[PDB]
Amino acid sequence: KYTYPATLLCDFYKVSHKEQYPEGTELIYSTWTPRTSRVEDIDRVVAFGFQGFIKKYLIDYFNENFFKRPKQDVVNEYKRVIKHTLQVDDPDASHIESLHELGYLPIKIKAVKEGTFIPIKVPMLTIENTIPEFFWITNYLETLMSNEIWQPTTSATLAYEYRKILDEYAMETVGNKLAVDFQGHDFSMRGMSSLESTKLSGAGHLLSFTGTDTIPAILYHEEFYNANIENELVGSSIPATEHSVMCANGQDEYVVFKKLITETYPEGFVSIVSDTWDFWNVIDTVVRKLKGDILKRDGKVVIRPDSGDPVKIICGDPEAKDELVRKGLIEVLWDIFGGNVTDKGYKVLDPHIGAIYGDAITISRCKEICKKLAAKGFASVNVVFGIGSFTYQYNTRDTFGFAMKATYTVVNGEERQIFKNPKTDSQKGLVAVVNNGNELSLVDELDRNAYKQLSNDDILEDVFINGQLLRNQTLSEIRELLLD
Amino acid sequence: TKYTYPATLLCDFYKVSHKEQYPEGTELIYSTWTPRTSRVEDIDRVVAFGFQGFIKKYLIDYFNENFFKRPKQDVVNEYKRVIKHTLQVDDPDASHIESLHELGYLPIKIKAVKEGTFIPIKVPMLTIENTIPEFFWITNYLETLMSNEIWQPTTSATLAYEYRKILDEYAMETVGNKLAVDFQGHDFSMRGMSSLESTKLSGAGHLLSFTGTDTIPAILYHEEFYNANIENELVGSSIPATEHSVMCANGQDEYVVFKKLITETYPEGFVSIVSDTWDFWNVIDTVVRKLKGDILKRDGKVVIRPDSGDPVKIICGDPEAKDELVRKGLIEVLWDIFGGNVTDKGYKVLDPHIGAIYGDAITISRCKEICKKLAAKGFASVNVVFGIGSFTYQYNTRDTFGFAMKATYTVVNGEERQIFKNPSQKGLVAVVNNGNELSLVDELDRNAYKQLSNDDILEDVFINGQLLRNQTLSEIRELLLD
Ligand SMILES: NC(=O)c1cccnc1
Ligand SMILES: NC(=O)c1cccnc1
Repeated sequence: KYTYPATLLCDFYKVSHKEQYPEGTELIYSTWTPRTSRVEDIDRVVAFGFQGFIKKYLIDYFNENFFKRPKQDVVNEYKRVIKHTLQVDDPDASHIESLHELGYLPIKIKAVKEGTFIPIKVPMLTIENTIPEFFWITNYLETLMSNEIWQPTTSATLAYEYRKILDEYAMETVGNKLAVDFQGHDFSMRGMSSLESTKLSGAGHLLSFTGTDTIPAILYHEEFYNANIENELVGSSIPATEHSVMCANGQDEYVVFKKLITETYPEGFVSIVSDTWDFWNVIDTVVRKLKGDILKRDGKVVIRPDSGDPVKIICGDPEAKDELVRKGLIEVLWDIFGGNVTDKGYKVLDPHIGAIYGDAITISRCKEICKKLAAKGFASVNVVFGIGSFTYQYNTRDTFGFAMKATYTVVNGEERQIFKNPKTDSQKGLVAVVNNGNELSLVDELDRNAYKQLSNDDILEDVFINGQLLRNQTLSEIRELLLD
Repeated sequence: TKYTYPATLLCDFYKVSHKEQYPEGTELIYSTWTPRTSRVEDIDRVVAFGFQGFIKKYLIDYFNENFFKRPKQDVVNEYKRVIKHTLQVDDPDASHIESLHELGYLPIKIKAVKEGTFIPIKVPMLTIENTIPEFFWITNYLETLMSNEIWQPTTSATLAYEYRKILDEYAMETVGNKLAVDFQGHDFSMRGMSSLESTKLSGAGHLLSFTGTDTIPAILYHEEFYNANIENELVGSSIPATEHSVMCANGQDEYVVFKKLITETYPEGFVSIVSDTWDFWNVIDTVVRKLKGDILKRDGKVVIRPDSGDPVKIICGDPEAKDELVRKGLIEVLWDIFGGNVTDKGYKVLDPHIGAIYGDAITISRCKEICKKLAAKGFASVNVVFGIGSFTYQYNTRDTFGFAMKATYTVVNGEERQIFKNPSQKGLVAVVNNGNELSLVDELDRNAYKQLSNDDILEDVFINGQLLRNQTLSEIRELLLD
């Protein structure tokens, strides 16, 4: 098998930095901070992902690929890469040798509880070396950790933006939040940039919702967050057709739909994409004609449109003159099947029929759909939203301004602050995050004495020290912390 | 733990339900991978890259190690557990998983253009189908993961090439050769990639066009899947470089810090020093200027790395500034101190003992603008190395080049049929050399397709567990640039 050395998962210049530090550098202490927000109406992030990164890479990857292997092997892989990529005849690997001899990562990582709302410009995590000789290790890990933990948090925040909307309109139209868990459904896996990013993003999505088509995300929560699908609802989905299946089955859409709902899935949920040729014809002449069969099933038939303006398809096009197009999918389905009326006067479809829209959904479009459904007396729970790769893939580390910055060093016993301040266009010292009334706040410019003085109010907790994981959060606990 | 993600569950959930929804007697499903549109200006072709890595890693390595070599009962149970407790089925059917395991290999056929080829928008570049009728369902099942894994390596490879394109033309125009270009596009993006795997795929795409990179895992990726060997070829290269935290740790007497770095820590070779920790222009005026003799005595090159301000103005100058150094820009000021040479085209190139690199807020547009404005001042484009970061490589979707996996062809009870929605590609597809361009041919039945096979530039890459094409990084670089 091909091994990527655990000592070279970084930018190239991280390798060179060790010899550049001042003589007698004994400690380097770095923080992980979302420094700004580039999503409207989002001023906090949902901290998530540190545990998965620590378990997969700092514990498992370093043990299996570095510490349990012979010293000569890891030394040689490192030296080979350095020699042939940095043009060094005899690279120094004595620090690698010494780390391997130590047998564990002399590292202290602290972090806020995953599931916590962290304000912009407030640090969520810190890392430091626990043995002076390995000061260089802190800087070394900055790249990989950044590379790994901005995506799960980012997705976690974006998903929550949906949940917050879906909760509120639910409370506004129904009076309870029972349907919201399934109202946000992850459709994004094919549009994520890699399977690993698929796992991290979908795992973020699953903090707020249980509906997903991203199987590896459910299994990710099993792998790193102590979930078990046999004992708790981690994630769930329903049988659903796709355009190629509908096309293969042919244009006698009544026969195809009837076979799908009475023979292939006579009970339970089933989602049928209905726009392969003529969506409104399927609604008018197929779904209507199958009304008795749909009502006779012990389950739900979910109608899935996949083209047009999602807002206008779901809520209606006011300027369209065909009655079905002007009414919209939800109103036409109510006209066919009816349903129930909430205590606040909003219509909920008969539970034998339902709708889902999983193309071109955005946070703004989700809010608009809920608002326009309420404007005509339909409850928000009548639509399931399919959230795609536009939400979960199309971000950067800068979408929430994440950066890992060294804020504190100890050099020959002297405590020192680190910060840049370019004239061509910040955190200092040890940091702490304290609960001040309603919100969390950053305290910086702290020496070791002042940092210890504040230890009882700091909400960052010991997560990983010298190879030992000290905090092991479950998915249920994180969901509890997020949604109370 | 040794947690195993089942090889049969790397997909969208509804892929699992599609098998029973196909018509009776479905014997073949055939799908294509096409970039349908371009959302990047001046780009109407993509660099085909990624298929070999996905095929080796997942279709060969992953499936053999985690599915075919394991006990049949174990894979069956791992499938049933997930389906039962996530699709709320009491007794899931796994007889097809059992049949696949008994078969012992993936009964699929994948064709793809050679990696490194330029594929125009709306031209397919990969197809997949099943080779045994019973396993018609395999094609559809594999669509998610394949799409998950191959849009990013191509996108990066395409975006990287755009930089190369600009850097090539300007080199040809201001130097007369492209020798310096390989190191002019330098990948800085790893910390901003969404995952280590995405880091690897994107950096490999970048390394198709450039040799300069700070993303070590990308170099090693080309070793793992594209037969590269850093002992015998230059896959990726980088140089010693400082960062802001180290500059702060060394203190504000930047004369002594720089002197130590360039005469003691790295007395020879390349060394990149980021110089804007407190005052970039002061560093240029009083540190680099005072160190000119020391810099010129080195058998090597000191590279100056600014990291803040308008990149175009820092590198090429700010015409409206009153300070002479700010007005001139870094390249001209360095020229004033160190001098240099004139190329065959009449453009100035810095003395090889000094250099410049800029790796913050670089875009394709800014790289072109920097080259253009440097040329307008008489300075060759090779005076600047461009650090390309995550804004280029990460801030994309599969929709940036409109990638889609579309079933286009099926065989049901021996009847050939075309698959397409009209709420497009129909039938079997081929890509042929049509004068000077590549053209899509579709609406082909099997007979016409076989007739055209010798002209199709799509080639057999994977069949029934057999790797049929094994391209090297050097071959792909040769196809792309030559
Ligand atoms: N289940 C679905 O309808 C689905 C899933 C993923 C992507 N698109 C649609
Ligand atoms: N070598 C560098 O200066 C560098 C690399 C990656 C990211 N940022 C800076």
